Amino acid sequence: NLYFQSMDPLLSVLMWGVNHSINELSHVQIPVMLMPDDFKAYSKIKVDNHLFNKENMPSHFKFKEYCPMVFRNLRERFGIDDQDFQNSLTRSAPLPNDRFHTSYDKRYIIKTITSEDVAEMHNILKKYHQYIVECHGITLLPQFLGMYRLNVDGVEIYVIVTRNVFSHRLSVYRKYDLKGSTREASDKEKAKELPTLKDNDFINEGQKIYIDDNNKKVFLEKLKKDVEFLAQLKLMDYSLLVGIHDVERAEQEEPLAPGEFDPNIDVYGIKCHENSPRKEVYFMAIIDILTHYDAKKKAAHTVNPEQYSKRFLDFIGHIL
Ligand SMILES: CN(C)C/C=C/C(=O)Nc1ccc(C(=O)Nc2cccc(Nc3cc(-c4c[nH]c5ccccc45)ncn3)c2)cc1
Repeated sequence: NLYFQSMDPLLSVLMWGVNHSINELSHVQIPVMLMPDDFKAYSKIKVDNHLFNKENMPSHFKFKEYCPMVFRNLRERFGIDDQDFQNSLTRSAPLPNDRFHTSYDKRYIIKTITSEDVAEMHNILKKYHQYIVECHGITLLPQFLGMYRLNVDGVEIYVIVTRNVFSHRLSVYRKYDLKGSTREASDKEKAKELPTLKDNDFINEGQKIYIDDNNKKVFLEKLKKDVEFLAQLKLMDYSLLVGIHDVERAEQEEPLAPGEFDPNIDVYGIKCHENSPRKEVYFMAIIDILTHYDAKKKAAHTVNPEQYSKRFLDFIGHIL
């Protein structure tokens, strides 16, 4: 009984479009392998309703899905069933962060991107897909799950969907955006309830990350491979997003058990080691890897990707 209602018409078009894409794909054979043409494909749909469903949906809108075979294969390699994906994005409206949304069940992130971001996604997409194949989906890179263009009421936006780095169930009381460039959160920024700390806050507030030698060695090797892939694509300015769940604070502040998570859903979680001074769960992965060339060149009004990756790896290596 979904109607795709929301106060925001763009969200309705997004919900209707994801519903439509996934149902369309159920009428398209799963190929043995992706072929080059699948990486320049799209589907466009233009809808003009007259005096029909005039309360749930805008009457005039356009929905375009980029490379739908590829994003279907990607979801599959990331362990995501299309019907579940469909349910997560349509059973109830995505929630704003208060320009990014989460699905109502907190599984996926929905971000508005620019058209140069869409062009850069297409430039790295074959290489990205091959890398996901070769690492069997085990990576700290963002998991790109679908990419769309929406048009309603004379407004056009591009959006991309990725897996949430944070738990869909375990709450996060402290997050950092770490780069190795330094980077301090504003006084305004620390006024929020859920501020995004940065490199210098991580150091100055004495933050420790209590994971055992094995988990740390496994994470750093994954990180080094992922960041070397980014350096070859000449990408930079990405961050490590670090979310900390405090078990004891989650309990005092309100069928899986205390501090436990499903590593098949919250794929970035790492438990603290048995002798940590505080019971904690960490969620860590790489975010925001696209260049944003023109957005940043009009923002102004040097470090290369090789250098960037090495500062990055050295900083993360030092704080784990
Ligand atoms: C306890 N009490 C409150 C009751 C609980 C209520 C409750 O359950 N609500 C709730 C819970 C969790 C949240 C939440 O999880 N918030 C959050 C905040 C910052 C970052 C991220 N993750 C991200 C970001 C990006 C990302 C960055 N930049 C990008 C550029 C392009 C593409 C993607 C990206 N990617 C992947 N994960 C998630 C929101 C609401």
